[PDB]
Amino acid sequence: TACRVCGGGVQEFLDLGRQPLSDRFRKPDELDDEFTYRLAVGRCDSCEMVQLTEEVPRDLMFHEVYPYHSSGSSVMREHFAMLARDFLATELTGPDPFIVEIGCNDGIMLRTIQEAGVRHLGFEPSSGVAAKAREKGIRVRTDFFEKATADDVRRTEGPANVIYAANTLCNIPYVQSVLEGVDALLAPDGVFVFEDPYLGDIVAKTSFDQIYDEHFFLFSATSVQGMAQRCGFELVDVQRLPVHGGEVRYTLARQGSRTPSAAVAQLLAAEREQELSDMATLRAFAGNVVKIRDELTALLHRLRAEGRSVVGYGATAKSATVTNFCGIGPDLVHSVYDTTPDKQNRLTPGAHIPVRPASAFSDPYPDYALLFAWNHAEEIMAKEQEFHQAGGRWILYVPEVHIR
Ligand SMILES: Cc1cn([C@H]2C[C@H](O)[C@@H](COP(=O)(O)OP(=O)(O)O[C@@H]3C[C@](C)(N)C(=O)[C@@H](C)O3)O2)c(=O)[nH]c1=O
Ligand SMILES: Nc1ncnc2c1ncn2[C@@H]1O[C@H](CSCC[C@H](N)C(=O)O)[C@@H](O)[C@H]1O
Ligand SMILES: [Zn+2]
Repeated sequence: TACRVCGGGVQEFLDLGRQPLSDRFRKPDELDDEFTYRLAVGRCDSCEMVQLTEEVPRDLMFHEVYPYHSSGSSVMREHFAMLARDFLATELTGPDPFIVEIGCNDGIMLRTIQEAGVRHLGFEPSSGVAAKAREKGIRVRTDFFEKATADDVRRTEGPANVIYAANTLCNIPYVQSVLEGVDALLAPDGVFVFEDPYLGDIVAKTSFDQIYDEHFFLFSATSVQGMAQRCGFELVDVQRLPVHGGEVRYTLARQGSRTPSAAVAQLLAAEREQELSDMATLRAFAGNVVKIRDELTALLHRLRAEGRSVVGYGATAKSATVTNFCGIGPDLVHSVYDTTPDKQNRLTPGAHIPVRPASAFSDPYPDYALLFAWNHAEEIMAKEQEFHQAGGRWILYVPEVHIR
C-alpha cells in the first residue's frame, strides 16, 4: 500500500483480522449481514507515518445515524470548554475572529465559542449529531471538510484564525486534501490545531483497541512534523493530554511564521531516543497485543467455568476491535451497559452482544464488568461506587489484563 501522506511504501506490523464497522449497532432482529474489511496497521518507509492498510469509505462510517455523542462525558465537556476559552484568550482576540472546527459532533467545543459571540463554523457530515449542535445555536455545515468545501467557506466567510479538529483528523485518509483545505482557508498568521490518540501512549499501554475503522492514522510528533513540512506548514507546539487514553495536541503554523516551542524538539528527541517508530518497536507492540488477547480470553473463560457473571461497560467503538479480534461474544460477556440512547436495545458489531442502558447496571450486580470505556475509568467508577461496594469488580485489559 502507498502512504496517504507522501506516497512512500507502508510496511505492515499488526494484522487484526476481519472487523465490522465499529459504530454500526444493529437491532436484534436485523439480518446478520455486516460490512467487513481487513484491519491491519503499517508504517511508511519514508515519513514514519503509522496508518491502516485498508480504508473504509467515509460514507459507510459517517452519515445520518452515526451514534457517537461527544457530550456524553463530563470530563470531555470540561476539557473542550477549557480549550475553547484558551483559544478565545489567545488566537481569537482580533477584531473579527473566525474559528472553524472539523468534526464538531454535538457541539461539545463550539458551544463555548458561540456563547462568546465569536464567528464560527462546524463541519459535521453526520447529520443527526450536527442537528444536536444546531439546536445549541452553533453554525454547522453538514459536509466533510476537504479542499473543495474549505475553498467554498474561504470564498464566502474569509480566512479562519483557527482551524481545530479533535479525534477527527486521524480518521481521515485524505489528509492531503484536508491540508490543502487548511492552506486555502487559514489566515496567514493562524494555526491548525488537532488532537488525536498518540502513538507513544498506544505503544506504552498496548492499547490496541485504539485501532479500528475510524482511526486511520496513529500520529506521532515525528510523523506530524514530516507531514506539516511537506505541505508548507511547521509543527510549532505539542501538548500531551490524558483524555482518550493519551493524546498529543499538535499546533501547525505556516512555515517560519512562528518559532517552535522547546516542547517540539523535546518530544522529537524522546521519540527518537525511545525508538518509538522503529519497526522493531512496533512489532514488539504487535506481539504484546497477542499476549493481551490470549490472557483476556483465558480469564473470561475461567470466569465462566467458575460460575461468575460478566458484563461489559461502555459500548465504545474501540470495543469492536476487542470483541472481534479476541472472539468475545454474549457467551462470555452477556450485556454491555451504555448511556447512548441510539446504541441501547441494539447489538454490538460483529460480536452481537446486547447493549442495555447504564441505568440497568444496578442491584443485583454482575460479579464482573469488563471495562471497555477504560479511557473514562475515573468518571465511570465515580458514578458506579455502589457496584464496587457490593463486591463487583472491574476487568481491565489496558495496560495489561487485571482485575480491581
Ligand atoms: C463517560 C461515559 C461513557 N459511556 C459510554 C458512552 C460511549 O458510548 C462510550 C465511551 O466511548 P468513548 O470512549 O468516548 O469513544 P469510542 O471508543 O466510542 O470512540 C468514539 C468514536 C471516535 C469518534 N472514533 C473516537 O475516537 C472517540 C472520540 O469517540 O461509553 C457510558 O456509558 N458512561 C459514561 O459515564
Ligand atoms: N472530513 C471530515 N470533516 C469534518 N468532520 C468529519 C470528517 N470526517 C468525519 N467527521 C466527523 O468526525 C467526528 C469524529 S467524532 C469526534 C467528535 C469530537 N470532536 C470529539 O472529539 O469528541 C464525527 O462526528 C464525524 O462525523
Ligand atoms: Zn509517508
